[PDB]
Amino acid sequence: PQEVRKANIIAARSVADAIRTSLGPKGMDKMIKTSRGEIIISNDGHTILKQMAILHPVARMLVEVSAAQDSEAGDGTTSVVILTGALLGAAERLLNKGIHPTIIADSFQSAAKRSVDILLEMCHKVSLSDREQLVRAASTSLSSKIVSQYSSFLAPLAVDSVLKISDENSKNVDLNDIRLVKKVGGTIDDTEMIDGVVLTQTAIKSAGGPTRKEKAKIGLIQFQISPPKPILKEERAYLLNICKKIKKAKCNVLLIQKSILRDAVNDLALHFLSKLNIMVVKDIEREEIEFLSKGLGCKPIADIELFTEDRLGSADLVEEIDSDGSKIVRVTGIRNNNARPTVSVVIRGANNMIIDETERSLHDALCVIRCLVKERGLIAGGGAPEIEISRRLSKEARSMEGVQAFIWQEFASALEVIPTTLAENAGLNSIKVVTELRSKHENGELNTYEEHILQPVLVSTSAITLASECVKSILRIDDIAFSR
Amino acid sequence: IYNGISTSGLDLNNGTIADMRQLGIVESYKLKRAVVSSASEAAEVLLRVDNIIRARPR
Amino acid sequence: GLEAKKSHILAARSVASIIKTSLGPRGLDKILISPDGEITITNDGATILSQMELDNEIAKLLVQLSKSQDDEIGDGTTGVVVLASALLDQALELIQKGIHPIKIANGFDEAAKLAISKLEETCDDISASNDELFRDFLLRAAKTSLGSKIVSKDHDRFAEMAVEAVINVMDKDRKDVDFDLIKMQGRVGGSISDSKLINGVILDKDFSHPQMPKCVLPKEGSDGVKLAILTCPFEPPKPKTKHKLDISSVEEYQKLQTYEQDKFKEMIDDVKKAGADVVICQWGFDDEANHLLLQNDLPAVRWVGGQELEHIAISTNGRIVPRFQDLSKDKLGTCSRIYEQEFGTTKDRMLIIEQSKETKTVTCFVRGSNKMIVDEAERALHDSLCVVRNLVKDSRVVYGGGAAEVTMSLAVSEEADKQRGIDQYAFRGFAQALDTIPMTLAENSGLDPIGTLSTLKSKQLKEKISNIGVDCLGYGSNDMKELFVVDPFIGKKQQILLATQLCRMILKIDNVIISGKD
Amino acid sequence: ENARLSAFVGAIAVGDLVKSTLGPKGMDKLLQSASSNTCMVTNDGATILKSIPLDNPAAKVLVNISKVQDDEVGDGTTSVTVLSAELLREAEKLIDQSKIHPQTIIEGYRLASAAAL
Amino acid sequence: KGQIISNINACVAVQEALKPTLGPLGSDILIVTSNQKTTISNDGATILKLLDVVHPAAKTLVDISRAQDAEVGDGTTSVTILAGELMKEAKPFLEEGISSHLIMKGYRKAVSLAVEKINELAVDITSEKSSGRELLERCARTAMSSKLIHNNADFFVKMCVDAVLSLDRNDLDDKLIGIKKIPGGAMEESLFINGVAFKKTFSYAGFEQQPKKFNNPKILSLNVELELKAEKDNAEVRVEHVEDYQAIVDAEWQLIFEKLRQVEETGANIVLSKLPIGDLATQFFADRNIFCAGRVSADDMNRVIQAVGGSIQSTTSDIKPEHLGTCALFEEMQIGSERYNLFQGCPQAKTCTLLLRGGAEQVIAEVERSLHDAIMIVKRALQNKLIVAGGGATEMEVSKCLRDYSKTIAGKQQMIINAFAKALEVIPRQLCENAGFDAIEILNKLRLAHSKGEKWYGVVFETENIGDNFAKFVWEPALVKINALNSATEATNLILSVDETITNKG
Repeated sequence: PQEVRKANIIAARSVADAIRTSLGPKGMDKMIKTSRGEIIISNDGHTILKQMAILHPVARMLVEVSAAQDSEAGDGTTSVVILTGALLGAAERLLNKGIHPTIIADSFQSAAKRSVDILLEMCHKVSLSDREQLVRAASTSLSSKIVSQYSSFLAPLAVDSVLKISDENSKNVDLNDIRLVKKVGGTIDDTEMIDGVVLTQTAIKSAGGPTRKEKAKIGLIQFQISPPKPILKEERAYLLNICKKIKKAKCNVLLIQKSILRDAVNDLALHFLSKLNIMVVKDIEREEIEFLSKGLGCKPIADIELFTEDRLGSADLVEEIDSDGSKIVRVTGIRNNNARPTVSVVIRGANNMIIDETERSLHDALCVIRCLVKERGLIAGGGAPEIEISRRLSKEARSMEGVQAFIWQEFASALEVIPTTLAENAGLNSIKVVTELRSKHENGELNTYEEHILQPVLVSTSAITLASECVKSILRIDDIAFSR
Repeated sequence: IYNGISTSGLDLNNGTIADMRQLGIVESYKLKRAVVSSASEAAEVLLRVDNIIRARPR
Repeated sequence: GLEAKKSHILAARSVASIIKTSLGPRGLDKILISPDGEITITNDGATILSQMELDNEIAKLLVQLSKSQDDEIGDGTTGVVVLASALLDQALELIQKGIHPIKIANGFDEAAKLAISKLEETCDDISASNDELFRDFLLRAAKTSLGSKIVSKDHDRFAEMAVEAVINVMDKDRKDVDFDLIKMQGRVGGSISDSKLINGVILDKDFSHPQMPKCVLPKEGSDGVKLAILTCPFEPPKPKTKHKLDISSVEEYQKLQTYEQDKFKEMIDDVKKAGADVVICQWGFDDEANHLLLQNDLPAVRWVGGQELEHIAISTNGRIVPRFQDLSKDKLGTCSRIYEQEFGTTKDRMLIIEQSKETKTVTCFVRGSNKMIVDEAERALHDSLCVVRNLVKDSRVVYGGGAAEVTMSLAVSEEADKQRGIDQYAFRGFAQALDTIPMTLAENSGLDPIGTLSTLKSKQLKEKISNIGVDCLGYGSNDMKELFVVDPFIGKKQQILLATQLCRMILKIDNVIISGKD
Repeated sequence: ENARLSAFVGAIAVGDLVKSTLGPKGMDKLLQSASSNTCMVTNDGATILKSIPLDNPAAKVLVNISKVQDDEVGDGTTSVTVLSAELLREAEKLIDQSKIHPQTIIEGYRLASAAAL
Repeated sequence: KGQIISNINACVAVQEALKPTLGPLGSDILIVTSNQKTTISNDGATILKLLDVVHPAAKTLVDISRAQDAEVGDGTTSVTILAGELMKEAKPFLEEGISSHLIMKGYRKAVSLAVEKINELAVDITSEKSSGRELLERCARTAMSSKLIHNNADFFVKMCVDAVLSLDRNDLDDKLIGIKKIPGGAMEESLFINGVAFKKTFSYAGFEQQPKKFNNPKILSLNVELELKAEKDNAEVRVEHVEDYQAIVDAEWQLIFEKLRQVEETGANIVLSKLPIGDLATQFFADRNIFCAGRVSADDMNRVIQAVGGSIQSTTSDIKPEHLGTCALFEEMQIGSERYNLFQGCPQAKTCTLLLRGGAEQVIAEVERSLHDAIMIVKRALQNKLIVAGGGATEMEVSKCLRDYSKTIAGKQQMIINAFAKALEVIPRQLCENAGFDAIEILNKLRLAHSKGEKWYGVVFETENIGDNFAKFVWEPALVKINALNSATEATNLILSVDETITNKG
């Protein structure tokens, strides 16, 4: 069976060593030229592995690990691939000694659980009630982005949004409730929380539309205003009963799902809704159908008979903010006690490249803050947590017995690959920098604190946990057969 | 088990011979008879085969 | 600078991997075929490495080093080569990390010197424990190497032969044993129970004409037995030019007769004044040449090699007389007696020359019913004589057989954290390289190398500091200290020094240059 | 001559897929298609055997055996093929150095199964 | 231009072999001769002599190394590395259109200005801040540093200084000091011998006599064989008489007794020859206190003539009485399970012998060659009083001055001299790489203090750092640095001046 496993380990090691050169901002970028002629350039490991079109079945598992790495911790997509390949490289000599992979697989899961308690003892205990470390966490994380002076203004915006939805025992919080709507125009200095909800499009620009209404109900409606499609008074008669049934439930906000099949609202219906001051917002994306059904607590309504008053939400004031090239509609005071208020922030800027990278930069800032919700505390990066674990495993490896005693020795050696790569990508000598870190380890422990470089504990914790089960599942498949 | 000690078994955790009554690892008796009866009927047809006639594809 | 460092590691590993399975008493043998058509089977790595003829420049260092190891120790044949391959495997991983090769070579020297001082505290004393416990180590020294052979039944007889042989040839001042002072001789036929310990040279001789007695007379209470060796070509009157001697007829019978024999009558008087009992020469003798010396009870010896004359003069304190005129009785050697003792059913009818006094040389006498048994017993006795020299030169010893390598591993690995810098990783790789020997002995014993190594490390830390090795041959239990199994410390110390010296010479050569064959 | 090899040695390769998947600590197998994006990883023995097309005409006999076992109880389907594979593996020595009628070997199993139960 | 490029790679291939052998800590190269004899040495002379390269330009680098070893004897490795480095610097200049003739012309002006700077850096100092005995002792510890003998180097310097002072300071040679390896024993127990000693390969009998204590033994050379034994020829003599069979074995002992009697009348107590001495004579010499040793090498017999003033005579007839000689005291040591013969107290001896002891034969071989590098420093100290600071000191300043002088020079010679100055950086490079130090970091750090105006800043060979070699006691003679630039330039000018290589088979 080793011919199947050794061929997969060597194939996966070459992929991990290739992504290893991309670690850090100074790392070596990888280029992928698609068959259609598109060429992408970036250091993101999740983007490289997705567009590489890997034909190796076991090597495709790194895409699922990198996807869960950004969804849970939010950082370390490149580091988790390096740690996965580090265990595979050390496993080559394990098979030569006659070691069965069960002991190899079971030792990785047992070492991952013990490595968490080691990091927690060396980590500093912090609380979410103190806003001093919360603002500095998101401010220093934006030093890798074009924004510099505006990074301090968006720092308290991300802190106050998470602390309200974090509570205490909620633990993991769904990130789908956070939607950043980007639009050309405006600037970064103009920000509005708008905890009620934020849509992705503008309102009706035609004549007669009020565009503003107070004390209205918001609900999801999949219907569409169109003439009969299997004379002027005949089409107006068919549209009269449509607007009359909506008036029965006093629904002043009509959200129509965007579809290329038919139109949205007929021009004849605009004059009918203008008398009742019923605001209509069209071009609702399919992704926003599930988003609006959560924070607003409404239900999608397919037909006109399914439309009821009990499925309609509540909106205190609905108005269209006047701005250059923006025209964003805001809703405040949804008055939903059961569902938590959603967080949607509008991103504005003159250049299209601004609102793009800004949206991606805020996603990584919310994940790092969310790491403190599940497990409080942080550990400074730069190879500190990787070396600290190997220091404790030196004396602990002698306390074991049997085949597992040798695994603890190789497990600490594979952890040194991460700080070694960080020293190589910076131009410094690999071994020389690592020896200087272990020399001062007798006095200093976590000391990078003066450089304002901080990392959450969940990234270092999830990187070991995901890489432990990854390599564990690799050795489980001893054969590959064609099944169709 | 050859001489006495008929309740002994193999322990997967400790990798040695231990008492199965103390560890509490048991398997259903109905499962034992179902596998033996299925293997006896399956091997009865296969051992009698002196030639193979390929079935017609449906 | 590129493929040289990678090729030297794989080339030296494939050659060293041959004898890794033969290490220890359980190590399997090999079938070696000489170019003359003789098949030899032995467990000694010195024979296997010496028979290797190869053009690989890396493996040539193993043959040149093994020649000096047999005289100094003799047990560092297989052990050092396996240990040297461990230092090269750990150095290969450092090359890919950017470690300089000389730093790897200098790192092993500083790590070896620190490990020697650690065993100096944990070593035990022999003579301080008791006097007779030292002799018990000499009796069981050859039992370990011969335990895998049929000789292990009679081993009690061969144990007392090495005790008295080393004391005579070695003085407590320098405590050194010379290889030229030990005569190793054996023949085919007989058994191993007839082997006797002789204090002097054998010098097998048939006593020429059978009328000569088998014993040497004391010659009226004379002191000892005096011998005379002559390397001169004692021979007819061959001139430098003419020669051409022929008998014309019977008329020349009495003319040339009395003209010849009257010569030797002058030189025979000088021999009787010195009292030399026997005459020894390098070449043969005539038939009538020994008849006149028979009436005077003066036997003669012929057909003696040049190397055999070394052990005759040293043991019997004799010399080779340049001239009979000025020869005196002062420097003539005196021994106990010279007699003929038949050995088994062999018709050669060998003899025994005793001394009864302490000499500067000894002669090993080994017999066997097979040609292979004789050769295997001669080489095993050579290593047994060197262990006795190491026990006298160094009283402090340690327990080997896997216990010494584990102790040296935990000592270097513990001090690795206290020493910072580049040498921090040089000590870790050196400690992991020392673990190869106990794992090799565990693999050669048919046991889990990792599962056994973890056991030896746990017993020396949580319980107490002691020496517990891996058993290649089935024994009662662990803790060889109870079985009184000891190994020389200076013998093991010489192995780790030659291992680091061999590892440096391999890394210090980055280029391979060789011409062609025409 | 090749019918005995396909019914014995050829049937072992079918049981080798479910051999290492027995037990909670057992190994896993991979089912790969032409597009390779539809694949999955599971330890189920009944799914692997039915998904993989079998060109061996003698391998279809063990397919109906697993279907009968699944009706009784949904557990132990993997152990049926594994136990049947060991009886066919030892059948090679029952021919060369034995030369024993196969029905007499089957009748010996009925006497052994009576004492086993 | 195709053959010129081919000659560039031929010089780099030869240079690459000598790069690891540069420096005392440098690596050693293994070369297998057609004789199937293993030879390992770091000296570039012997390395290039065993290659026998058919390439004409590669042979030029070998021939120029013999001239460096003849007139000087030191720097044979660095002269080839410096000469071959100009081939790599001139490689890109050929593709750009610059002819090699103007490149060779710029070297003559650069070396002419470099030799003038060498005499300015050479300061003659003898008795200033130095004594007579401590002058040569501090020079021996330079080559012994960073070695396995550093702990025992205290006792080794005393034996090294006494070897040079035992000979006339006007004529000194490294081949006059003999060294014999003694297997086994402690390294700190080695002693110095004033006379000559050999290996004593004689394994035969006749031991326990000829004690190590002599008064005034007489030394006499030997040519023919004193023993009566005839190894090669023979004859056939047979008689038909019964009683004559006894007398026909009894004869030949009288033949050489005539010539052997004249040896006793001479009274020579020492018998040495280039041929093995028979075992027949090993007894009576003990009665007369005469010593004899056989199987002596021919090279060790030449030192006996220069010691007591002996002479080699064919026969024992015409030997003259004044050819004999005697020493003050004799000593024989059995250490190492082998007897060793050595003479002591010879006032007329023109040679000496230094014995070395160690744990293994391969360990002593590294100690013997590490001493040869220290002997050349001690020998050239008294011979030449003009010394220059080495270890990177002089090598870096020669490249610095050429950078400033090239600014005033116009034309192609500016970049050519700058290329020659850049080619001087290969010498300190290989010294750092062979010693383990990083050549990239030292190259940047050494140029820092090098611009402060002090020209004596060297490179520390023990601990990685920048500083002055004056405290490291690293001294080099001025004749080596001057002849190295001339030999490397002359050898380079011959290779670049040949565009076409023609080889005819015969």
